[PDB]
Amino acid sequence: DNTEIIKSFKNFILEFRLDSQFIYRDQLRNNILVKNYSLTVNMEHLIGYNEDIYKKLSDEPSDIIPLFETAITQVAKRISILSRPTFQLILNSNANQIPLRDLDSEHVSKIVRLSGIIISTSVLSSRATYLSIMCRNCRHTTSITTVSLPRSCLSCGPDPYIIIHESSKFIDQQFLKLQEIPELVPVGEMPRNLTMTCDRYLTNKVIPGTRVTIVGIYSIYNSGVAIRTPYIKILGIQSFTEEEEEEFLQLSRNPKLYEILTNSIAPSIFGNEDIKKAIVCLLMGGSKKILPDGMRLRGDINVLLLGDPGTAKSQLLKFVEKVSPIAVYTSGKGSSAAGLTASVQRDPMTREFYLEGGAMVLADGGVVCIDEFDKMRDEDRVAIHEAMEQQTISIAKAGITTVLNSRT
Amino acid sequence: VPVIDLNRVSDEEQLLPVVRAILLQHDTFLLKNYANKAVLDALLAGLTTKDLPDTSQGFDANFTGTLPLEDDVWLEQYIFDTDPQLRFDRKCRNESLCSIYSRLFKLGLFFAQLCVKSVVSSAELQDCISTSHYATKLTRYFNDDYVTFLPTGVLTIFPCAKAIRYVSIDEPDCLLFHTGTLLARWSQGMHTTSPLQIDPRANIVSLTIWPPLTTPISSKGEGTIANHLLEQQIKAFPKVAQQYYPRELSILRLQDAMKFVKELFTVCETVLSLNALSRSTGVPPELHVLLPQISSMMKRKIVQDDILKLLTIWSDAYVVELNSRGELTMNLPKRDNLTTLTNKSRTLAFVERAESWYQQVIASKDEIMTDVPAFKINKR
Amino acid sequence: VKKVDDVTGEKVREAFEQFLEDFSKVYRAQIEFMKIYDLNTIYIDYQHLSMRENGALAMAISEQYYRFLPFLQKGLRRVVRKYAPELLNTSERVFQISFFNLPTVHRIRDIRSEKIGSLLSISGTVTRTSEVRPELYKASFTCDMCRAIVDNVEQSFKYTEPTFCPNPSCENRAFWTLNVTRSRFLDWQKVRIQENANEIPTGSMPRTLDVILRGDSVERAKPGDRCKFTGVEIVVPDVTQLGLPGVKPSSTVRDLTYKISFLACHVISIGDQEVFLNSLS
Amino acid sequence: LESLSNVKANSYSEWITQPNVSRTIARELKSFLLEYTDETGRSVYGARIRTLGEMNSESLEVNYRHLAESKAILALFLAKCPEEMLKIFDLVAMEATELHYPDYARIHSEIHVRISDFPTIYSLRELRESNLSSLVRVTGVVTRRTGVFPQLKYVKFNCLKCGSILGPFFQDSNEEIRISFCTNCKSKGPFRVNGEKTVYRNYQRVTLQEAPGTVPPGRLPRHREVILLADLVDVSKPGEEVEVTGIYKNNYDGNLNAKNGFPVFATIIEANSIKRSWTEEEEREFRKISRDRGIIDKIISSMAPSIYGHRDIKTAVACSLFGGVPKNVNGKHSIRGDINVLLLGDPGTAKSQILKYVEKTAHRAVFATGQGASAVGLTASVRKDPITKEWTLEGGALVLADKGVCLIDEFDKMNDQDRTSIHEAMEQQSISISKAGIVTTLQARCSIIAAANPNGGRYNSTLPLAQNVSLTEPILSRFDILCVVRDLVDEEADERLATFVVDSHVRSHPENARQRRLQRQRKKEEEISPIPQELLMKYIHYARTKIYPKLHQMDMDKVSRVYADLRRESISTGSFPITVRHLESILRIAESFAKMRLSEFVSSYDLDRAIKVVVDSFVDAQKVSVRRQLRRSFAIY
Ligand SMILES: Nc1ncnc2c1ncn2[C@@H]1O[C@H](COP(=O)(O)OP(=O)(O)O)[C@@H](O)[C@H]1O
Ligand SMILES: Nc1ncnc2c1ncn2[C@@H]1O[C@H](COP(=O)(O)OP(=O)(O)O)[C@@H](O)[C@H]1O
Ligand SMILES: [Zn+2]
Ligand SMILES: [Zn+2]
Ligand SMILES: [Zn+2]
Repeated sequence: DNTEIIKSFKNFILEFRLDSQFIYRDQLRNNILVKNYSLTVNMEHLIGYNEDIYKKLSDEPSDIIPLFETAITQVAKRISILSRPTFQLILNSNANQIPLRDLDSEHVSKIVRLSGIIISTSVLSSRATYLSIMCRNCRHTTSITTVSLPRSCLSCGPDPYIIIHESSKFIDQQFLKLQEIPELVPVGEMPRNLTMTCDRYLTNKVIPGTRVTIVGIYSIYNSGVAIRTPYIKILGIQSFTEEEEEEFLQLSRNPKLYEILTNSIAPSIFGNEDIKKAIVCLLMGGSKKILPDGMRLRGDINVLLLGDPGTAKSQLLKFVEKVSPIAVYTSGKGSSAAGLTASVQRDPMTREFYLEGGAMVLADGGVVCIDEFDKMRDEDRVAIHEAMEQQTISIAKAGITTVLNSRT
Repeated sequence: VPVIDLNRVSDEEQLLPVVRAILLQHDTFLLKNYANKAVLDALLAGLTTKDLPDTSQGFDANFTGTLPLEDDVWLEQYIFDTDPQLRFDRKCRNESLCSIYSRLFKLGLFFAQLCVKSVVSSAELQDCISTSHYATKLTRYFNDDYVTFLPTGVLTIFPCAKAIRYVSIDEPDCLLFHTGTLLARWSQGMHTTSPLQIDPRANIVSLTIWPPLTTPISSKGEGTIANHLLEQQIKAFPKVAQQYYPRELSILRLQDAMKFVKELFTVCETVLSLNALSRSTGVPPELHVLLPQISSMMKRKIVQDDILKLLTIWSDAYVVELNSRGELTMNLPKRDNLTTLTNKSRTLAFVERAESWYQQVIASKDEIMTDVPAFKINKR
Repeated sequence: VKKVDDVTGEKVREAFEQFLEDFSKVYRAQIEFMKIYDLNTIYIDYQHLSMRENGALAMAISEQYYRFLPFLQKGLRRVVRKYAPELLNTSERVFQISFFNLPTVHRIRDIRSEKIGSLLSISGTVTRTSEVRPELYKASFTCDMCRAIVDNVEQSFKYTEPTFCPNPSCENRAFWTLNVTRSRFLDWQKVRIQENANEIPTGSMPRTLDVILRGDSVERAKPGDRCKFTGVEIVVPDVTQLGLPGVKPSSTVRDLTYKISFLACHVISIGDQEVFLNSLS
Repeated sequence: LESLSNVKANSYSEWITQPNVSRTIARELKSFLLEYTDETGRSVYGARIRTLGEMNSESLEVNYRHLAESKAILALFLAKCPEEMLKIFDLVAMEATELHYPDYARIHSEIHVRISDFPTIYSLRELRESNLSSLVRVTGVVTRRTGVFPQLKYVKFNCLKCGSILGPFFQDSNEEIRISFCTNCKSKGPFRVNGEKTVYRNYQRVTLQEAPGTVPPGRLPRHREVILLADLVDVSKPGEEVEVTGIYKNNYDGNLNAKNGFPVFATIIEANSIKRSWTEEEEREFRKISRDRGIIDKIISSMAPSIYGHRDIKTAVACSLFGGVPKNVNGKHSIRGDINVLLLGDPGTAKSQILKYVEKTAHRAVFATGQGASAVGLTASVRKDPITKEWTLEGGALVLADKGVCLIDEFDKMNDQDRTSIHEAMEQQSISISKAGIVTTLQARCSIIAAANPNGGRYNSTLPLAQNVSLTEPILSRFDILCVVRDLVDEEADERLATFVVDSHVRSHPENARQRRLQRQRKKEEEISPIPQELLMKYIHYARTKIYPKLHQMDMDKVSRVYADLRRESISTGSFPITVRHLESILRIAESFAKMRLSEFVSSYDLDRAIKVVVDSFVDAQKVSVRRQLRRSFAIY
C-alpha cells in the first residue's frame, strides 16, 4: 500500500515538469552535486500534482514523513548512481497561517503554518540516527534505525545490549523559541511563546530577534496535572498586491507627498512641523553602508526630545508606536539593561541555558520608543551607547561571553 | 432585518414567497426603493416644519384627535374604517398627513394582503383586507425615555426606519414594516410578533392596518377587533379612559398584578428549594436575608408587603412563623421537604386560587382596586 | 476473631456519656443549637469537665488525650444519634470536639517531652500564618482486582493505604483507588507564633513555635495578636536533625527523627460595662 | 419513566449514576430543549440552538430560572451534582444541535454548555467544606494570568507485556491516573499513555483576587485558583473585574501529604461560565433626582459632609469622582478621561482624611503611603509560575485600580524613584515594563489623588508655589486641579470650624431593629447631607456607566480667551506650568459637571463653573502682592 505512496513521490520528484523543465529532479541533482542531502519541496506544487497524498499528509503525516524521507533518500541515491545518508525534507508553502493564539488541542499531529519572531535559540545537541549494538553476554551484534534498546537478546539477562560507538551515526539538533509579533499583541497581554525544534540543515539559520515564517507539525511532549509541553517539528522556514504597488507608487508620484505625510503624522496635534518632519525621517531611517574594512555604518536616526513638559512630546512617541510596522514602547523607569538588551536565562522545558533577546533586540530593524529616558540608570545608558553606536550588544554573564547585533 | 426591494421583488409571485419566508422567522422587515419614498421625505419635512398638528382639536372617547401628553408632547391620532357602523367622524384635518397616508396605503394594503396570504391559513380571511373592507389608524407624535408599544393590527408601517428599537434601526432610506397581534393570532402558531420601543418625542408618523374593526377577533370569541383595540388604548391611555372607561381600566389593570403575584410565587419556589437543599436542616431562615436574592431573581425591587400579598390569596402557601429575634421567616409547609409533582400541584393550586379571587373581584358590583391587599401576620 | 479492647477507654467513654446525660442538660441544648444552625463542632468547658468524679475524669482524659479522644468522640456521636440523628445526614458523620477554659497556661519556654500526649494551653504572639487548606480526615478506597469498597480508613498523620482487601476471595494489597466523593475532609491551618515580650529576660532571645489549627477554628488567628491556644502536643517528622553531634538511633535501615509541634482545638484572642463587670467576683 | 426520580433512596450520586434514572432525566432534558414556554417569545432554546449551529460555536447558554420553573427537581439535581448532570446534558445538547444542523460532530467534538443567572453568589472568602463539589458563583478581580496549554481529556494506555490497548479513562483534572492491573495480563507491569489515540483539551489557570474595595479590615487579600477549560480561555486579562460560575473541587494530591505535616490538599475552582445591569426601580429614582434645579451644589455639598468648609477642594473631589469622557478620537488619538487632584497645605487641614472618603466612596480605590510604597510594588512585579516555571508578571496597585482611582498620601516625602514610577501612569493610564524578558503594557486607567506638605512643613504665602514644594514642574503638569490650603487664623472662621467639628464628634460617637437603626442612620445623614450616601454611591456608579455628554463649539471664545489670559498671566511669574494639558482640564471638568446633571450635552453653565474652578485654582496659588491684582484682573470670570 505504501509502495504506491513511494511511487507517487518518485514520480513527483523525477517526472514532474514545470517551466518546461524537470525542476525538482534538476534541483535535487544540483543539491547532490553540492552534496547537500536535503530537498526543498513546495507544498503548492504538491497539492497541484496529487490531492490524495496531500490529504493524507494534512490529516495523518505521522507515517507520511518517514515515507517522504526514505523515498527522497532512495530517489537521490538513484540520481547519484545515474550521475556517478538520509535526505532531509524541507517544505515551502504559501497557504494561510493559523494564529499562534488559535493553536488548540484539535491541531494535534497536524501540519500547520505560523509566523513570528525568534526570541531565543539553544546550543546544538547531538542525536542518534543509526545505531549498531552488541550483547555483552554473548557478543551478538545487530543494527537499529522514540527508539530504545531491546530488553532481551536475539541469540543473556535483562538489558544485555551495549552500543558500538565506532559503528554508529548521529545528527545535530537545535531548540528554538518563537513568539507572536508584539505589534499584533493587544495591550494587557504578554505575547505567547512557542517551542520549536530543528535538525540537520535547518539548524543555526536564525538568531533571537529574527522574524520568520514557519511550516511545521504541531505536537506535544512530556516534560500541573497533565500539562504536556507543546513543541513544533520544523519543516520549513522563510525569512504587496500589484494594485497596492500602483497605489503606493502614485502616492510617491504625488507632488505634495512630503507635506501630506508631514501633516499625516499626528494630525490631531497642532503645529510642531519641524519635529513632525524629523519623526518622518526617523520612520524612513537612513541607508546602511559597509566600510571596506568590514565595519558597518549605523543607519538608524536617533532623536532626543528635550523640551518643557506638556509639549505633546509623549504623544508623538505613542503615535509613532502605532505607525511604525515594528515598534516597541517602554518607560525608562520600568526597564532594565537585562530587559532592554539580551540576557542569558535557563529554559525549564529543555533544562538548558538559553540566550534570550531583550526589548531592543525585539526592535531589530524597527523603532523603539522610550520615555523618561533621563530616569534610567547609567549602566543601562552605557549598554544603550553600544546599541546606538555599534548596533551590537555585548553580554558577559555567568561563565559565557557573546556579542549580539541590534539594528534598532 | 430583512429588506424588500421593488427593483427586484415587486410582483405578487415574487413578494409572497419572500414575505412568507420573512414572517416564518421574523416579525419586522424593511421596504426599499418605493416610488413614493422621495415624496414621503418631502411630506415628512413639511409636516415636521410647517404642518404642525391642530392642538385645538381636543380628544374624545374614540381615541382620536390631538391628545396632550407629558413634557408638552402632543399625539395626533386618526382612525378610519370602511364599515359605517363605527362613528369615526373625526377624519384627518391635515392634507399632508392624508398625502402620506394615501401613499403608504397604496402599497401597504397589498403588503398586508400578502402577509395574510403568507401566514394566515384561514381561507375565509385571505381577502379580509381590501379596498372595500379596510381599517387604518394614523398616528403622529409631536413635540411642542423610550415607550414600549404593541400594535394590534395586521401590519404596521413607518415611513422612516430610524431611531426604532426592539438593538436599534438606523435605515432612514427604507420604510419599516412590523407585524401586529392580529396577524400572529390568525397565523395559528405559524408566526409571532414582539413589541417595539420608539422615541415619543421624535415626531414620527406611523400607520397600522386592520380589517374592518366590527370583524370579531376570532370565530371562537364574541368580542370584535374594536374591543381589543379599545382594551389596548385603555391600557395605554388611563387619563382618557378615566372619563369614559374607569371600570374597564381597573379590570384590565388588575391582570398585571395577578401575573406579578404568580411570577413572585414561581420565583419564591425556586429560592426556597435552593435554600432547603443547601442546609442539612429545615430551619426557616429570616426573610431579610432572602429578600436581596428574591429581588435579584425578580429583577425588580421586592419588599415584605409583596410577600404578604401571596399569603392573602393562598393561605396554605408557606409557614411564616416569627423568630425569637423578631425577624419574620418563611418556609415550605410540606413535611417531606419537596417533590416535583407536589411542587407543580402547589403551583397549580396557587394559580387556581388567584384566578378564583380575580373572578370574585371582577364579579363584585363595587369599583375594583387594581392591587392585591397585603396579609397581616398575627403579632406575638 | 475479636480485637483487643481498652477497658479503661470503655470506662472513660461510659463516664463521659453519663456526664453528658447528667450535667445541668445545657450540652444537649448546645447539640440542638448545632442542629438548628447546622454546626459541625461542639465546645466543652474544661471546668465543666472537671466537676464530675472530683475531676478525676478530666485528669484522665487530659493526661492521655491523644489516646482517649476516640472514646469521647464515639460517646458524643452515640448521644447525637440518640437525640439528633439528623446531624448524621449529608446532602457522613464528621464531628469535632473543642475544649476551652484551661486553668493552666504554659509558655513556649516550658515545652517538654513530658507534655507529649497531654492537654495543655499556651499563649504567644502570632508572626506568620499560612492559608487554610482541606485535610483528609477519613478516606475510603475501592479495590482494583475486584470492585469491593473499604470505608472508614482513618489517615493518622500519614497517607495510609488499606492493608488488606476485606473479602477473602480477593488477594489485593499495596494497590488501591482513592475515593474523593464518599471520603470526607476538614479544614487545615498552621500558625507560627513567637514568645511574648514579658517572658524573655533581658539578653535572652525569644523562642518560636509552629501551632496547628483545624476545623472551624481556623482564620481566628491574626498577625500581631496575643492569641491563646488549647490542645495537645504532638511530634512530627523532622529533616534538619542530620549533621548534629551524638549517637542517633536507627531502625532495622530507616530514620526516626522528630520535632515538636502543638495541635490546638480552641482559639481565642485576649482583649461594655456589664459584660466586663460580670466576669469579676 | 417520569417523576419517579423524585424518590430519595440515598445520596444524590447513588441515584443519578443509575442508568435508568440517567435515561429518564436525559429524556426530560431533551423535552426541555425542544419545547419551552416563553409565551410570545416561543421556544427560545430552539432559536438559540439554531443560531449556535449557524455561528459555529459551542456555547449554549441556559437560564437557570427557566429550567427551574419548567422542571423543578431537574435544576436541583444540577444544583447539587452539576458535573453528572452536565455529563449527559452535553450529549442531549449535541443531538439537539445535530437535529437542526446535521454533521455537527464532524467539526465539533462536544457542546460546552454554560449556566447563567445562577441565583446564589458567594465571595472568595465565604467558601466552606460544606460546599465541596457543588456549583458556586463568585465575583473577583483578575490578578495573574497563566498561559494556555493542552491537557489530556480521554486517556488510553499501552501495556508493556501485551500489544493490547487499555480502555479510555476520563481526565478529571484531579490526579495523574496510573492503573495498577492490565485487563488482559492482570499484571502490575509498566504502562505508558497511548498519545496517538488520546483526546486533549485546552487548559488555562487564572487567579481571582478580592476586589480592592472589599478587603476586610486588617487582613491580606484572599484569592483562589480558577481553571478555565473548554474554550473559556482569554476571557479576561489582568485588571479586569469578572464573575465566574464553576465547581469547587480538590486536586492538589501528591507530595503535600508528606512535605507539610499530615495529609492535606488544596482547593481550586474549575470554571463553567464567566461574565465580565440596573433595574427600573433604581433608574426611576435616579431620574427623579436628576431633574432637581441646581443639583450640582447638592452633589458638591454631599462630599465628606463631616469636613467643614474647603468647598474649593470638595468640588475638585466630586469632579474627579465623576470624571470625564476618555475621548479616543478616531481611535488613533486618545485623551485621559480622569481628573488628577493634588491637596497641598499645612498640617491640620484634612488633606489625608479626604482620601479616606474617596476610598470609601469610589467603586474601586487603592490607597498607598509615600514611603510605604515601591516602584516595583506600585506598577508591576515579576513572578515565576509554580507550575510552568516561566517568567510571569503580576500587576501592582495601579493595575489593580484600573477603571478606578489610586490614592497616594504624603506624596512629597516618597523617594524620587517611586515618584518617577508614577509618570507614565498619570497620563498614559498604563504601565510599560521590560523585566526578565517580559515586554508588555497593562491598562492603568485610574485617577490619582495626592496629598503633600510644603517645604519646611508650613506654606510660605509670600513665596510662589514653585518654591514651596520639593516637586517639579513636570510632575505638577500631570495634575489638573491644585488645591492650596493655608491654616491662617481668624476668630469667625475658627469659631465656625470648631462648632462644626464638635458636633461632628457628637454625631459620630456611639449612641425590626435593623430597620430602625438604618432609619436613625439615614436621619443622621440627612442632618448633615442633602443626598443619602448609598444613593450617592449608586448615582456615581450609574453616571460613570451610562452618561457620556457631548461637546458643542457654541462657547469657543469663552474658553479660548480664558486660556490666553492664564498663559499671559503666567508668562513672567513663578506659577503652575500652564500648558495645553491645563486647557484640557477645563473641558474635562465641564464634562464632569454636565455628567452630574446626566445631560447629553455640554451647556454654557457647565463651562462657566469649569472656568470658575480653574481660574480660582490658578489665582489662589500666586504670591500675596500679585494675588490682590489678579483678583481684579480676572473679575470677568
Ligand atoms: N499641539 C498640540 N495639539 C494638540 N494637543 C496637544 C498639543 N500639544 C500638547 N497637546 C496635549 O498635551 C497632551 C500630551 O502631553 P505630554 O507630552 O504627554 O506631557 P509630558 O510632556 O509631560 O509627557 C495631549 O493630551 C495633547 O492633547
Ligand atoms: N476643615 C476641617 N473640618 C473639620 N475637621 C477637620 C478639618 N481639617 C482637619 N480636620 C480634622 O483634623 C484631622 C486632620 O487629619 P489629617 O487629614 O491627617 O490632617 P492633614 O492631612 O491635613 O495633616 C482630621 O481628623 C479632621 O477630623
Ligand atoms: Zn546475547
Ligand atoms: Zn479486592
Ligand atoms: Zn497487558
